[PDB]
Amino acid sequence: VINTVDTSHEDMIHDAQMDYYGTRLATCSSDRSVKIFDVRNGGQILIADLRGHEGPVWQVAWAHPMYGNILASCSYDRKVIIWREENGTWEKSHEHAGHDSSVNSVCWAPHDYGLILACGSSDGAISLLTYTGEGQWEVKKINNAHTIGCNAVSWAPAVVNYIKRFASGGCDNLIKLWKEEEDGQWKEEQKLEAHSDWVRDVAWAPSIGLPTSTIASCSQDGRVFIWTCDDASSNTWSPKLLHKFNDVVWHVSWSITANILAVSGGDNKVTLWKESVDGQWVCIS
Amino acid sequence: MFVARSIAADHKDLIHDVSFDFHGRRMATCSSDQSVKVWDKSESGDWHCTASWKTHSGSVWRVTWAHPEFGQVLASCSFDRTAAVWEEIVGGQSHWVKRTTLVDSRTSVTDVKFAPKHMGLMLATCSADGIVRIYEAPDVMNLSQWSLQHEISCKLSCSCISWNPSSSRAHSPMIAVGSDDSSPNAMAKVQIFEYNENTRKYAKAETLMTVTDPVHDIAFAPNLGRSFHILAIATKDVRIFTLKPVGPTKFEIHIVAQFDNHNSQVWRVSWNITGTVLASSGDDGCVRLWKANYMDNWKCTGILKGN
Amino acid sequence: GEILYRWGLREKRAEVLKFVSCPPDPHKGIEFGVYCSHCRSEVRGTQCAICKGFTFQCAICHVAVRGSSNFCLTCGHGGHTSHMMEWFRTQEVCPTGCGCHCLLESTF
Ligand SMILES: [Zn+2]
Ligand SMILES: [Zn+2]
Ligand SMILES: [Zn+2]
Repeated sequence: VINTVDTSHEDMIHDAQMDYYGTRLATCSSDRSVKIFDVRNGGQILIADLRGHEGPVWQVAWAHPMYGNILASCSYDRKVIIWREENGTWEKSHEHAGHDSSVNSVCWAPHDYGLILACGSSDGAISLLTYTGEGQWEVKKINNAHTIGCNAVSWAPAVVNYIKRFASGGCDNLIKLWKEEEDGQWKEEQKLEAHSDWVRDVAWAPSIGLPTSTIASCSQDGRVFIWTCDDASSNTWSPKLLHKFNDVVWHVSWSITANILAVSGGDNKVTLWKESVDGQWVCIS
Repeated sequence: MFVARSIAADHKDLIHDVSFDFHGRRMATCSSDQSVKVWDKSESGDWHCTASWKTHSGSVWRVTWAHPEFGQVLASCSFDRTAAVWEEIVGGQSHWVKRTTLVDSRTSVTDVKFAPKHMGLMLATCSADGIVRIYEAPDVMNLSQWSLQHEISCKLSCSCISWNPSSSRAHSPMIAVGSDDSSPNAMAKVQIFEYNENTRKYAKAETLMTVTDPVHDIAFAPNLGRSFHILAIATKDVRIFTLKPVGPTKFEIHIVAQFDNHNSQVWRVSWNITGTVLASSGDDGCVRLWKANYMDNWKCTGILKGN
Repeated sequence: GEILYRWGLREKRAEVLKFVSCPPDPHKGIEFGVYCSHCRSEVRGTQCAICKGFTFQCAICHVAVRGSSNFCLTCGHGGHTSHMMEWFRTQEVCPTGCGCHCLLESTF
């Protein structure tokens, strides 16, 4: 069934992500506060509340438990507020000031190659920061990548070194894939441009072992294209629009084993657009 | 105050030798069929056989258990000029495998026993030729390889010898060699062999001239005391002697007890860690138990028949 | 396996990843050696290399311990796993008699 949780915040909630097992349904709003609420056994308890930002908070993303119970908060104040829970209490642990504009989104690396909370700087670049242990986190930034600023950073899944990879997008009406080189400095490898308007969210689909990679890109024009590459060396993303959103497509999230692409737009509605046998995608909501 | 009981034990006929374990739940028997069997006492107390396997072509002379500090190990001595070291391994039924053996002796081995725990996992064997060789394998984790640490000749027919319980490094080690020669001339049926730490050798500390009668077995109890210990001789007349330590350190040997209630040649002797009981089994076929009293006087305490 | 782990069946993921082929990829980090029981040498393994004997003796049974073993990092004593579970189910002090309250000195 469905369990309803009251946000009880002075401002509208604008983000949400649950725990890996799922017990800790976090909420973030523009009230300069992101909190933690436990949801076990169909409950709603304000287990812990945090308040350490300056203005709105747009995103909240989690960590793999193998590196501990760690959150990640993005705020308009051009800062990242990492919160940990130690000894049953929540407390701030880190901060950054490496961005000249409001941080758009922050998403975590896949755990198989360490901890990296990559975030974008909404002027021309991003900020990749990998904790080096003993409270040492180092920020390595891009150099004038996006035209007006990246919007969402999507993390490529692991492959059989490690060949780090991720994708990003912004209001440049294009989506670009960014590949980290062996020397350690990221070098661009491809560029895709099909969105008639600003691109809001880019999502990378998780992998199960098949020889394919899929990306779902939202945009201000309302196009939800499932960019696919049937070969591991072709690098030829073949787009295929799935729907015509009336307003700007806001979010895009994929399923546990890459089945359903969740989308929410300006209609205050959620469409569970799942593909079909004939290659089309039809909403089953 | 003697109580005798009978338990449900499945066996064909008389066996060669038997042993037990400090845990109280493990026991072993070697039958005349040149096969090695193990019977384990259950939690309810019932003794359950766990293994049965042949040992060697020669008849199994004697069986000696090992110290729990070194692992589940059993020692076998064969009348075929060979000694067998077999270790039980369970993959869960057990499977006993002779991970090592010792056949350096040209003639049949009379007996072999485990040495003191304070000298490492070392053991010795004495054959009928009067030669006893002590082999000490440094590899506690690997029982396959054995190194012949020492060899000693008693110059008399050796049948049953027991290493002295002097284990602590605060003193020196000693070993008591027995004999069963039927020489018409009288001689020392026993001798005291103590290892010299400085000389790295064992020398005849003293030859027990007090024993000339045929001796079947030698038993010296564990000390666990203060001053010294005593030993026993299994012969026609059982006698107990106390050593009073003064090269090898001189000791004053004097009779502490003398019992002949069996009126036969004593074959096997009982064991008593407490030290207040000195019991032995004579050839009369009736179990003889004797113990010290409040007057520090050894006297017969219990008696039972073999049946 | 990484779906089962999220579900909450840590045993089941172990059974599934039993059948992977490519090594276990051993971890490199801090290792726990043992002072030997006879010659007091630091030996990294089940048996010493000088006296070739057992290096760890049980503080409860006073027998060689080879399988599962628990220890505290404070008082430097350990023993058999079941034996320490039995001993610490009731007591709050070191059956090695050193006075180290391991229940609070090793629960980190
Ligand atoms: Zn050692
Ligand atoms: Zn133990
Ligand atoms: Zn301790």
